[PDB]
Amino acid sequence: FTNNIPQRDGGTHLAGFRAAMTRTLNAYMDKEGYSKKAKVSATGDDAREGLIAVVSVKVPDPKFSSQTKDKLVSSEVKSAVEQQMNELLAEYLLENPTDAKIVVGKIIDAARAREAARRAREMTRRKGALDLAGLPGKLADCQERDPALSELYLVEGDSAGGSAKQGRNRKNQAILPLK
Amino acid sequence: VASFEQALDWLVKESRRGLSIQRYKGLGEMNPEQLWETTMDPESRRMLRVTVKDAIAADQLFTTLMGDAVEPRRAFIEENALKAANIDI
Amino acid sequence: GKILNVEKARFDKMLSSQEVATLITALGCGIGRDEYNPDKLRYHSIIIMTDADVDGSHIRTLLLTFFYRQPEIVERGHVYIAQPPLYKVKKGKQEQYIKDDEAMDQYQISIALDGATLHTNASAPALAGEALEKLVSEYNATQKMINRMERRYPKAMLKELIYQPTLTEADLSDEQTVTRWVNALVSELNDKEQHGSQWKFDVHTNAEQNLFEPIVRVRTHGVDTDYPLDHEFITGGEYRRICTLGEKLRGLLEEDAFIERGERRQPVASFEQALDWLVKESRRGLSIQRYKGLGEMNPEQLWETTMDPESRRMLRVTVKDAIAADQLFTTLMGDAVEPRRAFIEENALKAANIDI
Amino acid sequence: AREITPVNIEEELKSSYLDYAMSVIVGRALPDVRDGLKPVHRRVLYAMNVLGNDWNKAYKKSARVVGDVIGKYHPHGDSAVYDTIVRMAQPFSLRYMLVDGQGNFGSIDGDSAAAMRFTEIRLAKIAHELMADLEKETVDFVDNYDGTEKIPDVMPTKIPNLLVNGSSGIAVGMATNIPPHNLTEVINGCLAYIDDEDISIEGLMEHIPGPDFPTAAIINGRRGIEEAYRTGRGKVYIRARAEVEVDAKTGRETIIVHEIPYQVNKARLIEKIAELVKEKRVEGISALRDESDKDGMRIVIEVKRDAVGEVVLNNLYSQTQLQVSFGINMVALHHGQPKIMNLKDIIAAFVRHRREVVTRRTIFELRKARDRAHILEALAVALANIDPIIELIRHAPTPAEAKTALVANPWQLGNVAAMLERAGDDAARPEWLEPEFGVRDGLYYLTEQQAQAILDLRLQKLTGLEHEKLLDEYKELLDQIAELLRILGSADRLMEVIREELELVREQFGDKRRTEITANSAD
Amino acid sequence: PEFGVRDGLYYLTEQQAQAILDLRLQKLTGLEHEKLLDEYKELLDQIAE
Amino acid sequence: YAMNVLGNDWNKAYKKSARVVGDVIGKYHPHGDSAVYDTIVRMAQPFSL
Repeated sequence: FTNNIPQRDGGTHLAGFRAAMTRTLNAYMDKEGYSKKAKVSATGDDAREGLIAVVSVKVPDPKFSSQTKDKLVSSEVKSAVEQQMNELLAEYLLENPTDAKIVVGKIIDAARAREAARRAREMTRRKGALDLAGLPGKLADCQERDPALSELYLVEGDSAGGSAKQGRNRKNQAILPLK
Repeated sequence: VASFEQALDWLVKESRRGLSIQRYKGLGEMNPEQLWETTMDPESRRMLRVTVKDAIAADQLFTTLMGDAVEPRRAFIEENALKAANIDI
Repeated sequence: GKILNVEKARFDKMLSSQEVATLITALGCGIGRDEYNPDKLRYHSIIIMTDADVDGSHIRTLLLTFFYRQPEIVERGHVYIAQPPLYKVKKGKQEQYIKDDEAMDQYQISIALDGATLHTNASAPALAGEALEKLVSEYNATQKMINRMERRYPKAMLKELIYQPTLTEADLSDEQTVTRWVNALVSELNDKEQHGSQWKFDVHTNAEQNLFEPIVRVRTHGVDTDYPLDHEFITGGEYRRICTLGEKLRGLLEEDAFIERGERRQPVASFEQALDWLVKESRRGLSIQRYKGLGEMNPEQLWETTMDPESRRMLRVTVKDAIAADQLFTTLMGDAVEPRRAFIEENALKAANIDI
Repeated sequence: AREITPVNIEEELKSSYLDYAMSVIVGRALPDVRDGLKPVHRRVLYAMNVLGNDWNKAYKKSARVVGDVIGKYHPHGDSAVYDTIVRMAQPFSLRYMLVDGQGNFGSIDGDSAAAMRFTEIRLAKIAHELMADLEKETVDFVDNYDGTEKIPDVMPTKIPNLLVNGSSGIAVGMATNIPPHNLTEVINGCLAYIDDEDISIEGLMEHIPGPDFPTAAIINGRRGIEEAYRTGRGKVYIRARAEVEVDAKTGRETIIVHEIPYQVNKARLIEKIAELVKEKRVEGISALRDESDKDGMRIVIEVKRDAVGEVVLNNLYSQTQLQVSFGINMVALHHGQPKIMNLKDIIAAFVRHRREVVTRRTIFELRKARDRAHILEALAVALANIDPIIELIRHAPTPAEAKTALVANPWQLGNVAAMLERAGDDAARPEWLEPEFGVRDGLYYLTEQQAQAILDLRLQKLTGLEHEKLLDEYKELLDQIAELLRILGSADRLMEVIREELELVREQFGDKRRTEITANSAD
Repeated sequence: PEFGVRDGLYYLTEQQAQAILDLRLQKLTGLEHEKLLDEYKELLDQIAE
Repeated sequence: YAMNVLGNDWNKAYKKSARVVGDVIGKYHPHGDSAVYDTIVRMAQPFSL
């Protein structure tokens, strides 16, 4: 909602809410280490699965994508929503251990359900400082040794390669600039 | 305003006062933070899975568009241009 | 581009594409003494036609080092140096090629006096062209000297010293003449000052030799400094040039002086104003093209300048003294930097202090 | 006028090499002490300023700026100019960036910047203060290579760019290497010098403890800083932040490199560590990876169970590039000649440059104010006598005849001009004006410029409101002229203006220190 | 049609009034009236062409 | 169009090709240099046109 007007297609508040929830729950999992014991990494659509939430914002001068006001595209809302969620959801998780443990159990069960349906596979050597494994110099490989938890970005050149390599996630994402 | 054209043109002219567009001629012109916000971050990500609906139609399309012969390619391009010209009759 | 510095580079490093290509074209077998056969040289005229700019000069020095170190070719006189122009100038129909920057300065001086006449009085004949050219040349030389001396003294003082009366060593023994001279100099400096400076005088009662060395104070940008015109300056060889120029300009220009350049007329009151007006009027139709290497020149211009043997200008490299040449090559191109730095510093000081 | 002439090898070599050496030393290698910029940086910033790449305007492509620089000012190939622009735009090369980039400009990891056709550039806000009051003829201009355009000889900087951003260049004989510094500390040192010009180097070191690199790090010793700041040369060791983390459960330790020294490539560092591990030079390295995610810079070096961990870190400092010796060599062009100079010399040169800039700016503003006051006197006197002036212009056939009629006739001042030109009647006329003109005892004599301005007066300005506006403008210009003359009168007011400007710069662009400076047992 | 000559009376527009206020005292001389007359005749010929 | 806007008139002095290529790529042509210069070279040379 934005000034008591429902948004069908979400908006910037919805994106900030989702990002804050994912970051906070991943941080809690990493801090407590329950994901390590479960041997599965929670991602998006596991925290959000089986969730009910009601986001309401009061912008003075909102900017929508159309006169129907089905999507808020105000850039100021996302930072405020993300900051407030990142503080207060973490505070709530630290305050409520039992509810946090129950939600973490639900998220771990969802992650295990996701992991079960994946295709059978085997670990693969990845490019590293000590060992290259006979891979090209242009490749900027990732840390994750398991396929199905890694990505390869085929970009158009070396400049785009550097731009993508500077901003990425080293755990999962790898880049192979073509010519 | 005396006509709808005048009103629409005035609104468009008033819209483009503070506007400033930045065309990206490839990912080199994008900052890494902008790339992360737009494409790389799985939360704000929008991909498309490449899937094959019909194998025969896909093979025919690949041969026509990307094969050696130009006559099927030129005919396909001309027919699609005319179709784009005659979207609504 | 640039080639290897063979003085610094090992003999094994000589196997590079540029040096290998040059050695194949010359056909000296590409070894120093194992099979070096200068009698089988494929060209008896080897011409180093590099660009007409600074990096061209550096590449020329590198090539000369290669030819001298890797020597009988240089001694027999087979090595030449081409001199392509750096600048082209144009005033409508007229065109000309200029090599150096000093040649460009001479060309500017030539245009400034082209069809220019200076009349001292309201109705007097024009000065002779040769005399005016000599005056402008001496004025430019003294301006360069004053630019060199700008570190020691202000430029305003040195420019004003041209027009004031001379001050011989006999005057230094006197006191009233020194006070009158320095007072007149400081008054003229204060009157003509278009900046914030404030000039004042002060006499030095040098009882060691019964002299009186005037001191001129100045407060420029809030900083107060003293510039004592010592006995050395009065006969230091630099004030003599200023006095000799000033003797030609004490009262040359009268009240009704003017300069004509054909259609245009301009009354003047100082030689500087007339020279500035001539230089400004010269550069109206002028257009200068600077060649950043021979790629920017047309082939016709290259043929006209420095390929046609009729209109060519060339230099033949010769070794006047083997020992001095070897020492110069080792100092300027050796691994050691201290002799190179000392040489550069000494030559810069000599260039800035050419015979006082 | 001969086809061939003899030339000695010695004379040709000496002339060519001395020309090249002097040209390099004066024109590409060393920076000027005053503005702290090489000629390439000066020409690039001048081109960007002339184009209109302001800090609050849309980016312009690097291709356009490079093409303009090469075409107009700097004829030395586009690749070098683009490399200089890239280095100026990077946040890890310069302490305070002079260009705001938009795209890929490389990284500490070692990626090369994007090509010229991709990136876009724009002046940083610091560059505008670096080029402040350029239009007010505060610095001498020099014609370019063609002679068709002018370039500044030196920028009228407000920031001490040499100490702040540092420099590094390799001349033929000389070679400069000056580290960066913090702007607040350097401005405090400049203010301390202004308060007492005969200040020892110890006081400046109290105000300027040491260099401050763009990449945060640790400076190990302090003898090198003192030697550099008193002599102009000295070696400084730059250490890397590196803790030794131990997990609560297991006893295995890890070494985490938070930061690295200045001008050290992270990828080459990791390759060197991997080579040392493969060659068995360094003992106890279990693993090696990076975990930087734009939230710092993390390099995890896992330690084996049978290893101390601290010994491994000491070996890495001793052998690897985690510790680097920065060789200070403070060479810069002073009065257009190379000179090895210390901290106090640089600060004094900057203060003298600010004195010159402020004095020339005040002189230019005073001349402009006096000329405008002259024109406003003409306009007020003409509006007082509007009817006979209209009659005389109407009767005249040509504007030239009108000019002659206006100049010939002296004019009564009128009540408004009499009241206006009573307070501060003197000490407001332009310098070149002869005493013939002006208010010659109750009768105003017009010049040719004043008459021409009167003929250009529009009918819109005959209203009384515009007349009162002219009177207010004249009074404001009289006040401005009085203030400028008061600034030029005394050196204390000049120092006050300079101190106010420096305090404003420190307030605007002040920043916190990044690199820690620690003691060392070798001192 | 409101503006222009009507019953021997010229009715100015706001743009014409602004142009008149931009008129300078230099152009009140006798030469500029002939200049305006000649320019108007030339523009009438050009408009006809 | 870029050469006309710059003022590269036939009777005026020459301008460097780098400035024209940079102006074209910056303002009008989004396809990067080294291909505009080839077109300029082809248009300049007398044996192609």
